[PDB]
Amino acid sequence: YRYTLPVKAGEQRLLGELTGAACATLVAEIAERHAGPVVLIAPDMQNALRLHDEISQFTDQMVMNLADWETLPYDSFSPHQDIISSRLSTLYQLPTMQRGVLIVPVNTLMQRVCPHSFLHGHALVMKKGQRLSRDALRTQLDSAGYRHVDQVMEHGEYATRGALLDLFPMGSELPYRLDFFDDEIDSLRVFDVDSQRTLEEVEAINLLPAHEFPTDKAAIELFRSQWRDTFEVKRDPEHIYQQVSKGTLPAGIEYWQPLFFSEPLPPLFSYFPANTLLVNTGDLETSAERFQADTLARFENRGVDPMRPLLPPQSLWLRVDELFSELKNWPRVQLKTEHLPTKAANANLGFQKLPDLAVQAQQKAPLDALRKFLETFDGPVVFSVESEGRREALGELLARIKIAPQRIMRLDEASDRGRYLMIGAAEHGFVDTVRNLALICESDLLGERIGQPVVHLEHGVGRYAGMTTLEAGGITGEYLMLTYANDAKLYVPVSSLHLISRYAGGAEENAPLHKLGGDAWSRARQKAAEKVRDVAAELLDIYAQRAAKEGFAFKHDREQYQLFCDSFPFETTPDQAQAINAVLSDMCQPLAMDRLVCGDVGFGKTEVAMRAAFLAVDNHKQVAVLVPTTLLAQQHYDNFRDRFANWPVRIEMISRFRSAKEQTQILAEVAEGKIDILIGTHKLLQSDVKFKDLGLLIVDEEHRFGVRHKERIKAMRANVDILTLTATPIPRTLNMAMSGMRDLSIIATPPARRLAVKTFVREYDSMVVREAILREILRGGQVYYLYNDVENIQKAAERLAELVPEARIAIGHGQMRERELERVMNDFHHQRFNVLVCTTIIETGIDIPTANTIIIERADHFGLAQLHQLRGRVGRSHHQAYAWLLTPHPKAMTTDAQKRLEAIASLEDLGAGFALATHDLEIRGAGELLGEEQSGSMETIGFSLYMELLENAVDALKAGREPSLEDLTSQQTEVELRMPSLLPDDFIPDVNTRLSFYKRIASAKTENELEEIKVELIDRFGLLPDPARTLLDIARLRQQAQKLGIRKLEGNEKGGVIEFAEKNHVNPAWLIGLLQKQPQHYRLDGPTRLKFIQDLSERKTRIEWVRQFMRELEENAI
DNA sequence: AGGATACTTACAGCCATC
DNA sequence: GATGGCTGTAAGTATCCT
Repeated sequence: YRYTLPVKAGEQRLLGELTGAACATLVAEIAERHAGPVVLIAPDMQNALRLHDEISQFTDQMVMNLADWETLPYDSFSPHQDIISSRLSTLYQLPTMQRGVLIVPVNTLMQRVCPHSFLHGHALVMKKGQRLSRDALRTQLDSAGYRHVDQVMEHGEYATRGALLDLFPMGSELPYRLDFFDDEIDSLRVFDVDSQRTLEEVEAINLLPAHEFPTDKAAIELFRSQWRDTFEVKRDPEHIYQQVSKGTLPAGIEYWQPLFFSEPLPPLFSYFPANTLLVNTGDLETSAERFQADTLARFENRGVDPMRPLLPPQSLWLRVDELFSELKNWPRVQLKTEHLPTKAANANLGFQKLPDLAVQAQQKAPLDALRKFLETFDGPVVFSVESEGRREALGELLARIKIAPQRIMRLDEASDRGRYLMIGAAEHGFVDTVRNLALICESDLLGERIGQPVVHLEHGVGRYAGMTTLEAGGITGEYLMLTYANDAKLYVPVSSLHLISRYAGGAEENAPLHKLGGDAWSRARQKAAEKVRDVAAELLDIYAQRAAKEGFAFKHDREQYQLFCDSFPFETTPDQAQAINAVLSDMCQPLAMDRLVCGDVGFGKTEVAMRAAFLAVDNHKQVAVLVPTTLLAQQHYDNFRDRFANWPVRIEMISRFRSAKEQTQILAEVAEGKIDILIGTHKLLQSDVKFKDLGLLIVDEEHRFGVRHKERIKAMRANVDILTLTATPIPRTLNMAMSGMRDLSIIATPPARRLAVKTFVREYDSMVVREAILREILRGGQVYYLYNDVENIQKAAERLAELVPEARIAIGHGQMRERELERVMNDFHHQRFNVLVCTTIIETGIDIPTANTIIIERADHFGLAQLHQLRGRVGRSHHQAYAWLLTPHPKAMTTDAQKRLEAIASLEDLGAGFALATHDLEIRGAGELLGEEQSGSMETIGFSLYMELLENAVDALKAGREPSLEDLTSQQTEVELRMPSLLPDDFIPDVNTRLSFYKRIASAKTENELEEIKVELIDRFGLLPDPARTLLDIARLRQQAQKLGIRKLEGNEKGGVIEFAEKNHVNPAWLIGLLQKQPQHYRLDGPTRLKFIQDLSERKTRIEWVRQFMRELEENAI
């Protein structure tokens, strides 16, 4: 209490001296101190996006928010089905709600409603409890706007089997199976279609109006009449209005739906109950005014297309004048974080500033800063948790100060200096005086940041069996089961794992066996040494000769760079920042240019090198590429001169239009040298390609041709250098030379449009293809289709256009006029033809934004570079993405098809191992003699050892002690404590999950590694009990002791022994000190080892001793 | 052991420019 | 009025090819 709120309309009980989520959860409380529901401003999306969970921490009640359109005013990108399902779900609960809250930003409120006319266009939620017809239902669905298919994935379609028919609901993300029985229906079930399983049995079904707008024949004809009432157009058939007057659907057409009726729909102030109330933040007025400014900017500057009516934004949407004038109807919460003038409306709530929270790892007790503050104030610390692992970590590092809060879920009651905790997710916090405490965590302190063969060093080559629980010699054992010689049964220490690798070879015989230790399996080391001789000598001459290659000085003037680079409208993934900064450091480095990269022809992963175009200015030198086509060539050209426009930018190219007149211009530019760039052609290279001042070059995909052109560009480097890559290189044998010949910047952004990618394969059929079409054509999507470009491609087109009598498939014929294909590319820019396809080497180069799908037609007549090139030319941003394939029957198709099918199964994502996917395929493409002698060996013995001999060869090349140490006879420190302790099967049955955990574990060596894996496993899989925590403390003592190099431990409460490091940082002062202090718990075995004795009853006692004494030893014994 | 088949310069016709 | 020129067929070639 002691604080009030407005109770009439236009009553601004304004608020000052405020805070972040503090005042947010405050107004949550005032939601408790309020009649019904309320709403608020959002200055932007991300703010409330965080803030949802921020208050959800400290609030019993509920709140959600709409989804923003995510398009832009007079853009062309179109919104999603899912956001709009969220929006309806958010709005039509208004007339249903009594308490709880919703939210919205300053922007989507100005957008005018597609109102309850939709809702009032019922139906709505229903059940099976009726003598109910489904023909009638589907009639109400075309009233709603769903349709028929054989299989459906999104809203707007459905499919029957027999007579039972199924669909996708909107308000629920689930798919549903619908359970028809002759009006004697009994059940109704949730279903997932990548599951192909019926899942969760429901009471009811939200049969809301099932589109963005329900649009039937008359609705359509009056949209048509409506445009005709506004303005008039031509009879040209690929006008968007004319097109949809043909009963059709492009993407951004939604943008005219708000002009469906004269009666406008100002914001949703119209809808709420009288009690509901408003909120300020930042500047609604200025945000809105600049919103207007940019919308109308976009209007006039983009008000240029003839086939696209740009429209009166005041007619479309609304303005601040009438917006504040309506919301006069209700009062608000006027909030800003500051002390203010004196007015009875004002609050000036008693919040103050947190202190500075610098804690530098360099120091001794930089931690204490808080602690020294603690005694000086009554403030409890019931503060944020972000996770269960965060609870664990933060508690243990609160034992670094000898405090341990008892997590209190409630908010303000806690004691003066009450030490408790709860969940949080914010960053910035403050101080209070009305409640004399703070709201902080480490954020403000420091912020953040299977049917398997297998190969194994010590004992050979084997295969999967699982894992052998057991009672070890007085303690538990849980070991791995490996299968080799004579049913070699191997129970294996899981702690081993790091010393084992995958099958790492080809399926023929590359895990033959091992029998008796000292044998060929250890001459694995011999051949590691011979690789370390020959190919390391190759590397030696390489980085002797390829390394130096000096260059020039390249002073930055960053200001003009990022003047020119602010325009990048993919607000970057910072890994891209790693990429640019490393490569420009190589640039600014006056030495050899080299950096190897792999990504996608997928946009984003294609253009960042063009930032070096800026670097190709100040030097005032030349660059180029061989775009193997002309199509991508002018694509590049266009986006360059757009991005790179208003300053001395001058390029022409080479095309397939290369007349003698073109060629004269080529002379003109290349012998001018002023001109910036050239862009290649199939017949570019051995032409005497002319340069005066050549900075550098980039290029990709020499695949089916020889490296003829690679050595020939080796001829094209007169006192100058290169900087190239490929998106889909070969086996990295040459690129692993580049791990030694050319460093790598293979960052290529996984994130920033990680979107749905639906890629499958099915048999030859008209109707299934047609189904794919009827998925993509609904906004003018796209697939692509193939042919030999030899036989009757036109009749392919004929059949296709025939099966789709309604659409416009174009002439996708390769080897016709560059003129004609250029027109075709214009239609790709425009899509006069809503559809077109593309086939072979001289056709297929790049992925398009507006496209969404592709299909394959002869993966029975296919090939190697076919796969590995089609993999690059697929992409889409911020919508669903798709693909399918065609097959004849695998009865007909051969091994090769099945190799590619194994590939297909191995297509899931660009996750951690897309490259590993390509690699196992290239084991399926087993014919490498790249590492010629090395190939058979590393296959037989494992590319594990390839990496091993790589590192040893490299480090000992620079150290010159090359042939063999390997730590192969010994590379691991050892430990035991007599702990019945291991991974529990409580959480998971799958053992390959456990293998994964052992992967991250035995691989891990660092505090961040282990704590991060801890947080992962605990939050995903709850507070898993003690023993694996003991395994992790074992991992940490391994971290310390093997950074030190200790040899062995065996432990127990009977005592134990240690083979201490014979080679560490010793200084025996502590040894004679503990002699004088303790002979029992320190009885040194000779000068040699160290037997010890403890009555440490509980394993907690054991580890506590172990921890404190490793710390003691860190201070002393080293 | 090539070999079906995918990139390229030259030969040469028919009619376009002056 | 005469070339020539600009496309098309095809030989040499050198990439698709399992």
